Amino acid sequence: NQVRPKLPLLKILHAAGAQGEMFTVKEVMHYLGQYIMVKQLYDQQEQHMVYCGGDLLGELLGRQSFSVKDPSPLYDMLRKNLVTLA
Ligand SMILES: COc1ncc(-c2nc3c(n2C(C)C)[C@H](c2ccc(Cl)cc2)N([C@@H](C)c2cccc(Cl)c2)C3=O)c(OC)n1
Repeated sequence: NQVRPKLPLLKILHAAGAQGEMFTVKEVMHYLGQYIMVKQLYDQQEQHMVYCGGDLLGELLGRQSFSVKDPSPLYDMLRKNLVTLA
């Protein structure tokens, strides 16, 4: 249940304070949330929206925006960008 993130995602996690390069999925989600907070990508007035266009996160998602009410695009990105070790 350890995952290794592809390099661009790893860079994002480190930017949010993560250390090392092996993580649990729980850790990955924690640090991604923290990244969104530190980079000010959330909408303060519409707190379901993340505006990730023009950030590396948007590049990974292939999106300008996503809603936390629909985790599908984020989870699809994570499936593609995480390597699960035995
Ligand atoms: C002050 O404004 C404000 N404050 C807080 C939020 C917010 N809300 C949720 C979260 N945060 C922050 C930690 C980013 C986390 C979360 C974690 C990782 C990602 Cl990559 C995206 C969201 N999260 C979990 C519970 C989560 C779990 C599964 C899927 C998703 Cl998309 C999000 C929410 O719901 C917010 O969102 C727009 N806006």
